[PDB]
Parts: sequence; structure tokens; C-alpha cells
Amino acid sequence: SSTATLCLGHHSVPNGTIVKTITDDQIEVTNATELVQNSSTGKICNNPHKVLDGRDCTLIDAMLGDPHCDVFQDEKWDLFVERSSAFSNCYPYDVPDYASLRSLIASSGTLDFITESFTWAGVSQNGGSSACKRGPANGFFSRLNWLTKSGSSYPLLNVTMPNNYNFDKLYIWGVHHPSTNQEQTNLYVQASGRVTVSTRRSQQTIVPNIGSRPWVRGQSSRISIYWTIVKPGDVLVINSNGNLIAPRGFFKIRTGRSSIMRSDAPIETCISECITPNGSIPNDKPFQNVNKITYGACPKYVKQNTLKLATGMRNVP
Amino acid sequence: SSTATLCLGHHSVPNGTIVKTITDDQIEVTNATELVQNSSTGKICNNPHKVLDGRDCTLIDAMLGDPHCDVFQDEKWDLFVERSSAFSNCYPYDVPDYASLRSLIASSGTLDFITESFTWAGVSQNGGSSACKRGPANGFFSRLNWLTKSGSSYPLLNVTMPNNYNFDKLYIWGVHHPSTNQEQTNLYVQASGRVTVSTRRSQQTIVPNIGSRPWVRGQSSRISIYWTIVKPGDVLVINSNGNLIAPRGFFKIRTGRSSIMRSDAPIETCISECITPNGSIPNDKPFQNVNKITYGACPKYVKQNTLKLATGMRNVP
Amino acid sequence: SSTATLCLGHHSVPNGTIVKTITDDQIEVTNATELVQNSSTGKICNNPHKVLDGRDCTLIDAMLGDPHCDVFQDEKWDLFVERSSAFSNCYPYDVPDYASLRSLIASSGTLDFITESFTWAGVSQNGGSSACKRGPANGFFSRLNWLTKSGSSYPLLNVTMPNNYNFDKLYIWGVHHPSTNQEQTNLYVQASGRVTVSTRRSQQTIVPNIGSRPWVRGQSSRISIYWTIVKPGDVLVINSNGNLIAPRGFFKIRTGRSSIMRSDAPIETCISECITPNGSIPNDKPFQNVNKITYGACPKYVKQNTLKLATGMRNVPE
Amino acid sequence: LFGAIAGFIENGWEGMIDGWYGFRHQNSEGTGQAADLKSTQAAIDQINGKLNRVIEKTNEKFHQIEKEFSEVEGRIQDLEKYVEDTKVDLWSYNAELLVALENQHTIDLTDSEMNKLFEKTRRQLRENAEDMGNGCFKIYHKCDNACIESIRNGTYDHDIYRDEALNNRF
Amino acid sequence: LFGAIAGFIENGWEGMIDGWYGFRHQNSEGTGQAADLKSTQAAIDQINGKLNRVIEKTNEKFHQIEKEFSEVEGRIQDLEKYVEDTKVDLWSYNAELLVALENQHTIDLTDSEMNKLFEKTRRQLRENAEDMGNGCFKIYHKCDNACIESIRNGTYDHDIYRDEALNNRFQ
Amino acid sequence: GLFGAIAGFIENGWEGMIDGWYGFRHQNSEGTGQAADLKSTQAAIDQINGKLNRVIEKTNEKFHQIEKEFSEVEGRIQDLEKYVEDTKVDLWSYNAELLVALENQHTIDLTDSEMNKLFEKTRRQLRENAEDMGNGCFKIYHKCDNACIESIRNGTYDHDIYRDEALNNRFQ
Ligand SMILES: *[C@@H]1O[C@H](CO)[C@@H](O[C@@H]2O[C@H](CO)[C@@H](O[C@@H]3O[C@H](CO[C@H]4O[C@H](CO)[C@@H](O)[C@H](O)[C@@H]4O)[C@@H](O)[C@H](O[C@H]4O[C@H](CO)[C@@H](O)[C@H](O)[C@@H]4O)[C@@H]3O)[C@H](O)[C@H]2NC(C)=O)[C@H](O)[C@H]1NC(C)=O
Ligand SMILES: *[C@@H]1O[C@H](CO)[C@@H](O[C@@H]2O[C@H](CO)[C@@H](O[C@@H]3O[C@H](CO)[C@@H](O)[C@H](O)[C@@H]3O)[C@H](O)[C@H]2NC(C)=O)[C@H](O)[C@H]1NC(C)=O
Ligand SMILES: *[C@@H]1O[C@H](CO)[C@@H](O[C@@H]2O[C@H](CO)[C@@H](O[C@@H]3O[C@H](CO)[C@@H](O)[C@H](O)[C@@H]3O)[C@H](O)[C@H]2NC(C)=O)[C@H](O)[C@H]1NC(C)=O
Ligand SMILES: *[C@@H]1O[C@H](CO)[C@@H](O[C@@H]2O[C@H](CO)[C@@H](O)[C@H](O)[C@H]2NC(C)=O)[C@H](O)[C@H]1NC(C)=O
Ligand SMILES: *[C@@H]1O[C@H](CO)[C@@H](O[C@@H]2O[C@H](CO)[C@@H](O)[C@H](O)[C@H]2NC(C)=O)[C@H](O)[C@H]1NC(C)=O
Ligand SMILES: *[C@@H]1O[C@H](CO)[C@@H](O[C@@H]2O[C@H](CO)[C@@H](O)[C@H](O)[C@H]2NC(C)=O)[C@H](O)[C@H]1NC(C)=O
Ligand SMILES: *[C@@H]1O[C@H](CO)[C@@H](O)[C@H](O)[C@H]1NC(C)=O
Ligand SMILES: *[C@@H]1O[C@H](CO)[C@@H](O)[C@H](O)[C@H]1NC(C)=O
Ligand SMILES: *[C@@H]1O[C@H](CO)[C@@H](O)[C@H](O)[C@H]1NC(C)=O
Ligand SMILES: *[C@@H]1O[C@H](CO)[C@@H](O)[C@H](O)[C@H]1NC(C)=O
Repeated sequence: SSTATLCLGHHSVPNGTIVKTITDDQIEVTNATELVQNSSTGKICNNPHKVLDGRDCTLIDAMLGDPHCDVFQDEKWDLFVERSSAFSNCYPYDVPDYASLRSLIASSGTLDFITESFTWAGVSQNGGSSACKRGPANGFFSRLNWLTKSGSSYPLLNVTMPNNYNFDKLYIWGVHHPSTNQEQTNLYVQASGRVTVSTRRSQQTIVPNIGSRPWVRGQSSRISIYWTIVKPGDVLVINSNGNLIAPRGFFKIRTGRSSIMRSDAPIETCISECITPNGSIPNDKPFQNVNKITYGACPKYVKQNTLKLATGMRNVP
Repeated sequence: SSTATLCLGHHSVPNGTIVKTITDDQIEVTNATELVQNSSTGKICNNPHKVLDGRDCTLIDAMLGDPHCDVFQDEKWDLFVERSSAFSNCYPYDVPDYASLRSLIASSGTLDFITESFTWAGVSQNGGSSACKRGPANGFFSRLNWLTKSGSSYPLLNVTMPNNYNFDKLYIWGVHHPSTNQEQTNLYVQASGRVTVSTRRSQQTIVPNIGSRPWVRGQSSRISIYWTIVKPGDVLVINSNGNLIAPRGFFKIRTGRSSIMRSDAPIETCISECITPNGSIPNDKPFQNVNKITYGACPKYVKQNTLKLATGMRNVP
Repeated sequence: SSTATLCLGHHSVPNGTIVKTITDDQIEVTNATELVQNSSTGKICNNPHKVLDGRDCTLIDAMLGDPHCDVFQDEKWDLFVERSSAFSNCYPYDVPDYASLRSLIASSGTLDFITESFTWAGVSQNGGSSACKRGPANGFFSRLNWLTKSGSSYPLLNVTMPNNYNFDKLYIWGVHHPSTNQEQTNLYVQASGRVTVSTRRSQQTIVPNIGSRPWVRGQSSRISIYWTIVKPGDVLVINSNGNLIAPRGFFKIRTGRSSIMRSDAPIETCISECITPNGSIPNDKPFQNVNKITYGACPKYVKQNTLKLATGMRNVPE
Repeated sequence: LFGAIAGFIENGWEGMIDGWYGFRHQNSEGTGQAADLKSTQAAIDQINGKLNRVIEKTNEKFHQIEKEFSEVEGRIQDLEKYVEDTKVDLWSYNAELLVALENQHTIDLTDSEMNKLFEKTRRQLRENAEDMGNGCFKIYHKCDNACIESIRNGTYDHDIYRDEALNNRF
Repeated sequence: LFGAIAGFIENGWEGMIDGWYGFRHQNSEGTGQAADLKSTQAAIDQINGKLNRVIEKTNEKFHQIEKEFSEVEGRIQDLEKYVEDTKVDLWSYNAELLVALENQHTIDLTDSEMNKLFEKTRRQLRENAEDMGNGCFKIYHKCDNACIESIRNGTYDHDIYRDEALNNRFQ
Repeated sequence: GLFGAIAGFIENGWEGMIDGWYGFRHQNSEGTGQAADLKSTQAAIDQINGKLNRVIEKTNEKFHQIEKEFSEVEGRIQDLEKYVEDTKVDLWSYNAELLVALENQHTIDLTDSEMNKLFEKTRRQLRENAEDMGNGCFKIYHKCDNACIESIRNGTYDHDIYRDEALNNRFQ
């Protein structure tokens, strides 16, 4: 016993974890960690972002002023959530290039509206329909003015509104399409209407189309929605022979980090910086497998449901 | 004696491959394999994908009902092939937003057509022209009805068709552009036509435009092709004052992995999972340099024509 | 002393550089080289690309024939530079799908224009406006023919022009939008105008729009610009009831590596392949952080401002 | 890539709950087991930092394109889907290649630190011990517990036992 | 990176048709050559898998955007061309970097397996032999054919020749 | 760091070797001296280069592209164009980051390899005429003059000339 033995070695663990290397596909290591987040809580956290829940309303309906969407006036949001149960309960309408209008309203992040004093001489204002009820009697979209004949004459309208502020203005106007030639004359006298809205650098003119359409909430007619943007120092001129749905003012358009998302997840009281239509997810991991639609500081979307990163030597038991 | 010599070494081959590493650009190794497929068989394989060759017909012309494209009625495909020699042999026409209609038809993967019983009261149907011959007699696009005046009157048309099925319908209609005012009044009593096709959530109105256009098979007139889609539980309404090229029914629109490709390669009896306009290429390699247009399980397109991956040690002589 | 000593070692340096590895983030190496170009000279080199400076003119205004842009006729370029100080000084107009027209003109790289002998019977030609002055007299966009009524009548226009050449023809036309019905009838006898420009494979028809608009250089009316391309062996047909802004010929359209860039940097006599709006940059490095808009042989844009690449061992001095 | 683990070491000690690498000795006083903190912390500091440069937060995006559609439209929708599909595939390849590359380097470095400890012990016991082909050292002189502790600390002196070990060796 | 191939081994034996690595011995009975299956199969199992992880099928695409155009259009066509160009350039970089990285590791791992065989032999012949600087070993005792086969098998015992070799090495 | 030579059994680097990247230092009866090894230096430099050229080589010519800055809000198309550019920039930023980190790690490892290879080769050359301390230095056990050191550095060292001298001075 004038000798001694000295051995060198490394730890082993009773249970390893399988990872993927370059030279091998199934190799066991002592410890490993998961790089892909494949679960969601299902509860959209209301912090730190400002989440606005549109219960039965879309963004355009709230922007237009649907009577059942009236609680959303002058609202602001970091992320607007559109539920699949949303419906329209006002005058039937369509928006040419609907997606672009929805996108720019969502990016603006606000519905702040400023009423301007338009003067419509020789025509009656504040039209309403049985298709758009505000309580017990007829109503219309807010932020919009339906103009019809005053007596037996519909005069030519030529109104102007300069932009004396230092921020851009967004105007929402419309054109009414009657279903019969008689309805056109009964409301606007002239047999062929015309709406022109233009500025120093852009123009738009729409000729209404008369014809029967599917009967939605009692109306065989339709309304087409259009928008115009007036830069500071520019001026807006509206010229109409008839069939004009006049604006009531302008929307203040801002530049920010707001957006819109379609989801049916409930909103709870919690903190999470990443929002998906499936709910909120933590962002401790670099990747995630829940949804490719995200908002906030989120892990990048990948197709793999699991990716193990080795945090120990190979397990030789 | 009283000794020995033991040596350790590795194999060499009389001929190496030049591969590329991080530190060097020209290093010799014993064995290597190619990772880039730079050749095609020139024959488009008819398996396992269902390839349909439209010899002298484009997909739109087959959809419309060109008389020389009648053999393509109620066809289905996984990949439609358009030959560079395809032509049109019917009434001259243009398709506003042509590429989108071509895209959705190709992705639908079928031309399954269902005839519906439309009632056009007060007008004569089944119009034809010398520009579109069906045998020795004047003809017209199938799946399309040319309506003109009956006697000396052209009534207003107001017809409806609900969608009582559980799948979407695709309707193809058209608007006629006469070359002269006298021809417009001759075919339709009214001096200016109008076509309105709408659903409960959309509308399209076209006002035809009179004027001469280049001689195409004896016609200075043109036809504009449009399309509408009706969801289940929705309804279709067509209101026209004249110039209407009415539909004869709807197309059944499906969701699948079908597409279209422009190629002039022949089709043979063989099996290949990847199809390119140059032909079918094997997919035993991760990358390919034949074409950036592919269909099926294909290697990814790269710019490099060769990428050697080492499968042996360095070759030392 | 019956023994010696032999030592093996590596050099150190009194001053190293910090790089980033996979295991560590701050590790010192003897030498390193920068991989990201993060500075611009500010002077756009005039070689080897042919850089055309449009001082007070946009590409569309130069193409149309704005009088203060007449110096740009039949020009050619590799990069067209649009200065922020440019303006328009002719009849007010708008271009439906303005960006696409600008993009295809910029890619063509030429403004070479060929006059063709159109015959407009029954109408007066070469009309002008006080909003577009050529010296002391009223004028109009060149390459553009304003047609109005002759005497008391405005006949139907039905003209044809075939393409008997082996290259594509680019045509530019327009439609005039009156502000009142009394003006529409004054200029054109017909109450409702119509313009149809078509080929054997495509058509375009526009209906003029009547309405009051903000005054731009004393004009309440507008003009809309449209373009058509005639393939070789095709034919052009223009049919109009009025409100037609006729073309004077076709623009030769080429395929090339030309483009357009918006910048305010001055142009100097120097040599550089890569042009950015901030100026020219060298291309000895694989990445750059100056601008994501580039032209020529340029380093790829990255978000990082610095990327040190090791070119020596670790620095271990004590 | 260095031997060591799954190599000239044969097996891993399941039971070293004190550290990642360590020593085991058979002595005239008995057998024992200890842990090495320099090599264990060097490895942990390398797996860490690797973890942090991967975990570090990025990708703050607020407004983007639409990625789910209810109506078939044609050209624009196809473009928006192709853009999204291309992005997802490129990142998925970036995630797969990263994991495979890092995992191989983690295995390689853990071999290095054991080989480094083995050679450090070899250079300490200059001619007083020789390498048995199992990662164990046979010390040819009497080496008590204080002697073993000196080896583990790095304060071993070969001159003390050189002539004793050389006698028992040769 | 380990010094074996293109290093302290000098040359490669063009003529080993049995395996990737092996032994050559000079003996009183005569010279011979053999092959080591363990290291060769270990390297082969590593070059494979690397091959399979790269060769596995990954993408199955059916309907995409158009990539060739017959008429100039402007904005939308410019976007479609830019998207395809961006995609192709990125994958081309991925293909180039992947090949360079795998080939570097393939060279390195083949040095490792060779250096590991050399170091295993040196640890096996503890004091009975010593290095020469060319990948060879000068064995200081009589070693017949069965003796060599015991070294290659790994069943070599160093005590049977310890005294004989030590005297031949020293005084 | 993966081979344990630099920041390892070498301890420190010689600030003052202006002749090369690796060299020898000896203490002798005649006096101390210093030399440089061109083979290991040129091998490391040739590997640092080529590495540089593979990264530096120009691979990008683009002439006409999409618009990347906008002055008016438009909607769908502008959203798509910005999203494409953002995705491209992020992907290339990741590629640059991963490339630099990977190349730097391999740069450190190959410098250790060249140093450890030089140390191991000298051990084979000084077969039994010297033994190793844990400091990266060798203790030669025979009278080795300046011409003797130059022969070791060249590689023309003959151990048989000094074998019995060293074995006697090593073992009693
Ligand atoms: C507005 O302006 C346009 C053009 O400016 C006029 O359109 C033209 O209409 C005439 C017919 O009135 C067209 O002429 C016809 O061309 C046919 C052949 O076309 C060409 O192509 C073939 C090859 O495909 C060549 O071989 C041939 O040489 C031509 O170059 C002919 O087949 C037609 O037949 C004529 O002759 C026979 C006798 O042989 C008669 O029986 C026929 O009735 C007819 O007279 C004819 O020649 C011409 O092509 C059209 N041009 C364009 C550009 O479309 C509009 O008519 C005009 N509108 C008004 C209201 O004025
Ligand atoms: C043109 O045709 C359309 C349909 O082809 C006609 O519209 C239809 O009008 C009737 C009323 O006249 C609608 O009926 C209503 O149904 C509700 C229940 O849904 C009922 O409560 C009402 O009392 C009423 O009966 C019918 O829904 C509607 N159909 C469509 C598709 O809109 C239109 O009247 C025709 N126009 C002309 C001028 O003939
Ligand atoms: C419809 O409304 C628009 C704008 O509200 C009117 O346009 C305006 O027309 C007047 C001309 O009557 C322009 O004023 C001119 O100013 C100069 C001095 O700079 C003066 O010398 C002229 O005699 C004239 O007064 C004014 O600039 C112009 N403004 C805009 C924004 O276009 C238009 O006249 C109205 N039309 C009708 C029929 O009411
Ligand atoms: C998150 O929600 C999405 C819904 O958008 C889920 O994706 C769908 O999952 C169903 C059920 O497997 C499939 O039939 C659909 O085809 C999926 N749609 C898409 C666009 O992928 C997703 O599975 C959910 N993920 C989690 C973790 O809850
Ligand atoms: C090097 O040449 C050898 C031949 O000596 C090639 O290998 C075999 O070559 C014969 C013809 O001599 C063929 O029948 C075999 O099919 C080949 N086998 C393989 C696996 O290739 C070898 O391919 C050549 N290698 C290089 C890099 O040129
Ligand atoms: C060169 O390498 C290839 C592998 O890249 C060897 O061929 C492989 O053999 C295996 C069976 O052992 C098959 O599963 C693979 O599909 C083959 N691949 C290829 C590309 O042929 C080939 O034998 C090697 N040749 C030499 C001489 O080393
Ligand atoms: C594995 O490593 C993580 C840190 O990366 C640590 O939190 C965890 O406790 C470790 N698990 C085991 C079993 O070692
Ligand atoms: C494939 O066809 C294209 C034409 O679309 C051609 O440019 C290319 O060179 C062809 N490649 C091969 C490998 O045939
Ligand atoms: C270090 O790199 C710089 C370039 O950045 C070069 O000028 C210098 O000569 C290099 N020095 C060494 C020792 O490599
Ligand atoms: C280049 O100019 C842009 C303005 O478009 C600016 O945002 C950026 O900071 C500038 N960069 C440099 C390096 O000048």
C-alpha cells in the first residue's frame, strides 16, 4: 500500500434529456431547456398595453357611428380586438377598399372627432331611416349627415373648409345609391346625382347607381363610404348635385404603434407584453409555436413545437 | 531485432474532390457529394399530381366557354399547364383584374359548373356572333347568355337567386361595350345601359362605354368580364337596364392545393413529386438550380450551380 | 548548470480590441476588423453610374413637358435624383396610380420621345392655359395636345396608329375634368364627354367628372393622366366624344438597370459604386448601417452599428 | 471531439452532487470523492452567456399585415400569404440550425474541460505517476489525504516524492 | 484542428481498401497491415446523420405568387419581384454557410478520431514503447503477430513485457 | 480556449514579440534569447485570411427595388411593402450576428490548436531528453548551446547525441 489511485470523472444524472446535435439526432444530455413556447393562457392580459374590446362592433362600425356602437365615441386603444359575434344594425353600406380604411384607422389608434360647422343652404339635414333605430324612432349614423331636398328644389352645394391646424385631417363622406329612379327624384329632385370631394392635390367624384339590391333591414338601397385626407395648409371643397352623405367634421389622425386583432379570448387582469389571438404568452423564450399573429414584444414564430438546447454534458450512466 | 514498430495512419484515394470550408476555399477530400440539382428531365411527369394540359386554351378561356375550349368543361386538375401557343377564338373581351381571377380559378382546382334557371322576361336570349363560330353557325361563349331586345322594347331586369347550399358560389357575368350609338340603340332600346350585380354585403355597377376598338375577328366592340361570390345564406340580385351579358349558372369553388404553371415541356408517363416549367426534377437533394417556379415537394431554389458537401477526411498523398 | 530551459509562447499587445463570441460577449483579441460601414461621405459620386440631377423637376413633370423642365427632353440616366425642392408649374393634374407610372418610367431609364402625325379632323388643337406659361404667352404641357371645339361643333374622333416597329411604344394621354356644365359645353359641344383608348388586347375608358375644386394657379379644373403600351404588331385606337388630352407621339421604353432615388445630397466628381440618399459609401465591407435604400453594388443593410471580427488570438497580458 | 466523455473515461459518476467534475481516490486511509470548482464554474459560465445571447429579447412588432382571410381575392392575398410563408420557413431553418450548432459546441466544450483537468493533473504529477488507460492515475508513492488535497488544490510538489516514486516505478 | 491529418502523420496510405483507419507494423516475421473498424464506423456514423439532417425533405409548396411577367405593370410587380429576389438571396446564403460549416466540422472530427486512436494506443503501451514523431511507435520488446493483434484488439498486457522494455529503454 | 493553451497552461502572452505570432524563449549558459516561428504564424495568418475573404467577397448588386419611405398613408399595399422590408432587415441582422459570433469562436480555437500543436511537436522532438512543467516551458537536461537551440527551432534536433547525458541527469 505504498501506492495510490487518483481518478477523474464527471457527474451523471438518473434521468437525462434528448437533444439534437449536428452529427446525431438522438443524444442524451444531463440538463436541457425548451426554446419554443407552445402554450397560451387564453386570458388576454390588459397590461401594459391598452386593450379595447369591441363587444358586438367592428372598427368601421364604431368609426361610422352605429347606434349600438355609440359607447365607442372618442375612444383610444393600443390594440383593438374584433370579436366574431360583431354585427351591423344601421343602414346597409359598403366601403370600396375596406381593408385599407380599416388598417389606417387601426394604426391611428384613436377615434377623436371634432365637429365642424358646415353650411348646407337650401337642403334639409339630419336624415334618418327605420333601418337605423336610435331608441323608438328613426336615426342615422353619427358623424354623418344625410341631406335631402328642401321643398321642391335641391340646389348645387359648394362648401369649403380650410385646414388651419398643424396636423392632418381625415374626413369620412358617403354617396347614396337609390333603388329606383323615383326614389332618386323624391329625395334629391335631380334625376342624376353627383358628388365631388377634392383638395389642392387630390380629387374624387362618384356618380350614384340606381338599381334594386338585396333587402337588408328594410332597404333596397346602399351607401358607399369614401375618405379624404387634407394636409395642413390645404383646403377641402365638396361639390354635390345630390345623393351626398355629408361629413360632420374630421377625425384626428395620429402616428403610433397601435393595431387591430381578431380574437375571441376573454380579457383578464394580469400583465403580459405579448398578445396573440389565442391569448397572452410569456416572452422568456426566443421562439413560439402558438400563432403567427402577434402584438408586442414576442418570440418569433416557428413551425417546430419543441427545440431543446443542451445545458450540460452528455449523460453517460 | 529485439524491437518492433507500430504505425497509425489513414486511407488515401488516388483522386480527391475539391470542397469549400470556412478557412479555405480549395481543399481536397476523399469523398464528397453534390447538394445542388442543376438538371431537369424535360418531361413533366403525370404522377402523382394530376396534370392537365390546356393545348391551345388558357384557363380563363376554358372557364368562359370558348368553342375550341369546349373539351375542358367540368374539368379538374392539380396543376394546369398553359402553353405559349394558346389563343382566343371567340368574341373579343378583356378581364379587369385578370390575374386575380386567373389565380382564384387555378387555386379552386375545378371547373365544375351548375346551370340555374334564370328568368329573363321581355328579352331575347342566346345571342351569337360571326366572331365565335360553333360549327357552321354563329355562336357565343357557353356559360354566358347574350340578352338583347325583344321586338322593340328592352325592359328593366330584376332577378334574384339565393344560395341555399352550404358552399360558396362563383358567378361570371359581363358587360357589352358597343362601338357606336346607333349600334347601342339597335341592340338595346335605351341609349345608355347599366349593369348592377350585388349581394347582401357587396355591389358592382358598370356603365358601358361607346366607341370603336381594334378589329378582332370582325368586331369593333368589346366585352368586360367580372365575377361575384355569394356566401351560403346570402342572395344574388342582378338589375340591368341593358348591355348585360348574363350568367347561366355558378361555378363550385373549392379549397385545395391546386395551381397553374406556364410551360412548354411535354408530358410523359412517369412519377415525380416536383414539377418545374423546364420539367420534373428529382428531390433527393436539398437545393436546386433549375427554376424558381416549382410545384410540389421540391428542393429550395439557390443561385449556386454546385455545392459539394464533404463525406471523408482530407486527401493527403 | 547542466540543464537549460526552452519556453513556448504567443505574442501579446499593449492594446487589444473587444469582440463577441458564442460563449462570451466581451473577450479581448489582439486584432480585429470592422464589418459594418456606418458613415457616408455625403457627396454622391458621379461615376461609374450616370447620375441625373433633377433640380426643380420631378420625373413625371419632366416626362409630361412642364415648361420649366424643358431642359430634360430626350434625356437618359442610370439613377434619377428627385430633390425635395421640386415643384410643378403647369396645369394642375393628378395621375391615377401615380407610383406605378413613376416606377416604370424610372426603370426605363430614358425620356426619348418620337412625334407621330395624328390627324384630328374638326377640332382645334394646341390649346393652352394661363396656369402654364411659356415665357410671356400661354402654354401647355408639351408632348400633349389639348383639343377643343372648332367653331360651334365637336365631331367624333376615331383615329388609329399601328406599331410597325420591333419595340414597345409608350403612350401618354389624359382626360380634362371641367368644373361646371357651362364650361363643359363651352369647351366641348357634347354635354357628357367620353374617352376610349384601346388596343387589340386591352381597353381603357374614362368619363370626365364635373365639380368645383380648389384653385391651383387660377384653375378650378383638373386633368387625369393615363398611359398605354402598344406591343409590336399591335394597333392603337383612340375614340372620344370630348374631354380628350391627346398624345403627340410615343415614348421609347427600354429594359435596363435604371431607377430613381429621393435625396438632397450634392453630386461631386468622385468614384463610387454604391449610392445611398445619405451619399455614396464604399463597398469594401459586407454590411452597412447608413440607409436601407441603396443603388448599385452595396453592402447589405443591417440594424447593428458595429460588428468586430477577430483576426488574432486572445489578448492575455500580465 | 476530444475523447473524454464517452471516451477514455468510460462512464459518468451518478452521485457527484457537489459539482460537474471532480476527483476520486483510493488511499491507504480509504476512498474519497471531491469536486472541482474551477472547471465546473468555467463550463457553467460557458453554457450561460450562450443561453443569454439566445434568450435576449428582440422582435417588438406592433402593426403588420393581415395573415388570415375570409374572402378569396386573388393577387394581393396570394402576395401576403407568400410573404408570410417565406418568413416562417426562413426563421424555422434559423431555429433548427442554431439549436444543432449550439448543442454540438456544448458537447465539445464539456469534453475540453475534462481533458484540460486531466492534463493539468498529469503535468502536476510529472514522473510520480503514470496514465492508466481509464482516466485514472496510479501514483507510485504513499499519498495520504493531505497529499491528495494538495493535488486537488494545485500545490503538489513532485520533488518531495520523486525519488520514492521513481524507485517503485522502475 | 487536432494535428493528425496534414500534421504529425505526414502522409495518407493510398492502398487501405478495408477501412478508414488502421495499423501498419514492421516485425521480425514481416510487415503487415490491418484496419480499425471502431473509428471508421464512428466517423461513418458521424458523416451520416450530418448527411441525413441536411438531405431530409422540408418544403412542399403548391400555390404561390407569379415570378415571370409579360407586361410592365409597376408597383405590384415590383413588390413581387423584390420578394422573390429577397427570398432567393437569403436561401443562397444559408446554403453557402451550411456547406462551409459542415465541411469544417467534417475535417475536424476526422482528426479527432485519428488523434483519439493514437492517444489510446500510447496510454495502452504505457512504458513498453515511446513516441517517434511520425504517428508511429517504437516498441522496445519482441512483439510477434499475435502480439500485434492483441494491441489492435485492445487486449494488450504491459506487465508481461514491462521489465524487458524498461531495460531496453534505460540503463 | 477549447484546447487550454492560451489562457491556459501558458499563463501569459509575451508583449514584446514583434517578429511573429508564436516563438521560443530560452535560458542558456551563454545567455537568454528569443526567436519566432514562421510556420505556425503563417499557418494561423493564412487561416485568418481566406476566412476574411469569404466574408468580405462582394455579393450584392441591386438596381431597381420597392419604395421604402412614404409620405402619405395608403393602407394595404404600404403595409405589405413595409412588412417585407422589415422582415428582410431582421433576417440579415440575425445572419450577421450569428456569422460574427461563430467566426470569432473558431478564430480563438484555431489559435489554441496551432499553439498546442507546436508544444506537442517539441515534446516529440525532445523525446526523453527533457520533461515538462505545467507552465508551457521545457527543462532540457543537457548542455544545449545557442546552436543547439537553433537546431531545436529548425527541427533538425538529434536526441541520440544527448540521450545518455539527459537520462543520467534525470534519473539517479
Ligand atoms: C374607326 O377606325 C377604325 C380604324 O381606324 C375602323 O376599324 C377598321 O374597320 C375596317 C372594316 O370596316 C377594318 O378593315 C378590315 O380588315 C380585315 C383584315 O384586317 C387586317 O388583318 C388581316 C390579317 O388578319 C390582313 O390580311 C388585312 O390586310 C388587314 O390588314 C378585312 O378582312 C376586312 O374586309 C374588308 O374587305 C372585304 C373585301 O375584301 C369586305 O367584304 C369587307 O366587308 C371589308 O370591307 C376589312 O378590310 C380595319 O381593320 C379596322 N381597323 C381597326 C384598327 O380596327 C372603324 O371602322 C372606325 N369606325 C368608324 C365608325 O368610322
Ligand atoms: C327586385 O327584386 C327583389 C328580389 O328579387 C325585390 O326585393 C324583395 O322585396 C320584398 C318586399 O317587396 C322583400 O320581402 C320582405 O321580406 C321580409 C322578410 O324577409 C318581410 O318581413 C317584408 O314584409 C317583405 O315582405 C324581399 O325580401 C326582397 N328580396 C330581396 C332579395 O331583396 C325588389 O322589390 C324588386 N324590385 C322591384 C322594383 O320589383
Ligand atoms: C366654390 O367654392 C370655391 C372655394 O370655396 C370658390 O373658389 C374661389 O373662387 C374665387 C373666385 O370667385 C377665388 O378668389 C379669387 O381671389 C383673387 C385674389 O387672390 C381675386 O382677385 C379674384 O377676383 C378672386 O376673388 C378663390 O381663390 C377660390 N378659392 C378656392 C379655394 O378655390 C368657387 O368660386 C366657388 N364657386 C361657386 C360657383 O360658388
Ligand atoms: C391558436 O389558434 C389558432 C387559430 O387561429 C389555431 O390554429 C388552428 O387550429 C385548428 C385546430 O388544430 C386548425 O384546424 C386550423 O387550421 C388552425 N388554423 C391556423 C391558421 O393555423 C392554433 O392551433 C391555436 N394554438 C394554440 C396553441 O392554441
Ligand atoms: C476516384 O476514383 C474512384 C475510382 O478509382 C471512384 O470510385 C469508384 O470508381 C469506379 C470506377 O473506377 C466506379 O465503378 C465506382 O462506382 C466508384 N465508386 C464511388 C463511390 O465513386 C471515385 O468516385 C473517384 N472520386 C473522386 C473524388 O474523383
Ligand atoms: C461516398 O459517400 C456516399 C455517401 O454520400 C456513399 O454512398 C452512400 O451509401 C449509403 C449506404 O452505405 C447510402 O445509404 C447512401 O444513399 C449513399 N449515398 C450516395 C451519394 O451514394 C459512397 O459509398 C461513398 N463512397 C466512397 C468511395 O467513400
Ligand atoms: C437546468 O438548467 C436550468 C438553467 O438553464 C436550471 O434552472 C435548472 O434547475 C437545471 N435543471 C437541472 C435538473 O439541473
Ligand atoms: C429552365 O428554363 C428557363 C426558362 O424559363 C431557362 O432560363 C433556364 O436556363 C432553364 N434551366 C435549365 C436547367 O434547363
Ligand atoms: C491589425 O489589423 C489592422 C487593420 O485593421 C492592420 O492595419 C494591422 O497591420 C494588423 N496588425 C496585425 C499584427 O495583424
Ligand atoms: C441617413 O439618412 C436617413 C434619412 O433618410 C437617416 O434616418 C439616417 O440616420 C442617416 N444615416 C446616416 C449614417 O447618415
